[PDB]
Amino acid sequence: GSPELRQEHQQLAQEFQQLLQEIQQLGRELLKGELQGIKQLREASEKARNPEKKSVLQKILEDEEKHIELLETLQQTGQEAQQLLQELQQTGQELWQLGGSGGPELRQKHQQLAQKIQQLLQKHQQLGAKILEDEEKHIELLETILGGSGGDELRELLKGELQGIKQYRELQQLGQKAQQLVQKLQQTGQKLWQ
Repeated sequence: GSPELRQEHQQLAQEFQQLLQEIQQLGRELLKGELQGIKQLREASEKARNPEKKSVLQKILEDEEKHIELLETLQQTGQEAQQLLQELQQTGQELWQLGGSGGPELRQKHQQLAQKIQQLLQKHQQLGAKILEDEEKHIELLETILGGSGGDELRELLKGELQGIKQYRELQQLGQKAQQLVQKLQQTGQKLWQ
């Protein structure tokens, strides 16, 4: 348990804390965008005359209703990761300051917390990945019905879906980074608290 290994590990914990905060902020921005989208989608649907267009907007609406539930779950998984990370950093602060009473139980608790965050980040990544595949399909479907009666509202929809997909792709990239960081947090923690 070198001092350099302690510094690397605890720094990784702080990098991971900051990354999870940036992921959680992005998640809140995506939910705001989903809620705005579904307003503009429910309107344009009721404003659609062509059944070829009403059909497409209705399929998208059903997916957006599911996306709100999936995003609630995604954000909650992120919040749970943030709570366990607070508890992990606490456990490590105790391990560094204690001796004797404050040994195996706490060392195990540290590695248990790291493993649970690793599981939560996999759930969080999978939820985001499923929503993204849907948004790709929505851009393709909106592109097919572009131009006509409601072309103004359809334009404003496609534009929100294009800004939204960039944010979902960013969330998945940041999640890839977070998974790599928590793998390294776990492995350095094992080396320290073995």
